[PDB]
Amino acid sequence: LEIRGAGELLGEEQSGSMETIGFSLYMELLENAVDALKAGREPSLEDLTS
Amino acid sequence: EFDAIKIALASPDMIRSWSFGEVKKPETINYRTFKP
Repeated sequence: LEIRGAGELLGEEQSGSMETIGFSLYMELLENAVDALKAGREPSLEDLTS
Repeated sequence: EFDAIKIALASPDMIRSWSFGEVKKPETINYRTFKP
């Protein structure tokens, strides 16, 4: 790390600078998904795959 | 407005008095929203 850049927190490409999503913004988007998800018991997208 | 200059070592108390906060995270600019 810190010679290649730790990769984007919300994508592929584990190594790279990439000008990613900021981690504080990452956490905010995450918790927004959390309470919007548990807001009314929303079925997980994965079984919408299945 | 002033008459002399003084140089000295900086005590941690004076560095805290100079500073109006303290930085935690290394990210510069979001650059999608240009707010810092």
